[PDB]
Amino acid sequence: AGGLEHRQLLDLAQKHFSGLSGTYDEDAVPTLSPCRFTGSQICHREDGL
Amino acid sequence: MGRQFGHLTRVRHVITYSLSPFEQRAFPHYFSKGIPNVLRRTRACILRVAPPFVAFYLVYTWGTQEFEKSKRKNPAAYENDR
Repeated sequence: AGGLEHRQLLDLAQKHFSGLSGTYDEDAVPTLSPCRFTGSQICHREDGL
Repeated sequence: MGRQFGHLTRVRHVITYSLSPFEQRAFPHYFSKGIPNVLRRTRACILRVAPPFVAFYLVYTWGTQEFEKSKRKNPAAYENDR
């Protein structure tokens, strides 16, 4: 963002980021898994502080 | 009454973890480990609890036996005869 034209940024990315690769192997793009919230309580009682 | 949480004692470098009561079973491994626990607890005290009360039953089983024997008549009919 700034005083830059979108065409210049796209062309610059095409020049340098074209060497980047995707879908490397069977993993390709890994997917996330849900994380379960757990009602709990942690108490680090330190009276010095 | 001049004593509440905040000034009870000085506790340092102790971390505690706990779970929500709704995220854990109220009766977890009740008979799986509770029953083997009670056997452990009973043995740890049966050598200091049972002998004092075992003696009382021995007193019971003898103090009551002698009482009926006193009420029972004894064969002391001699020296009178016919």
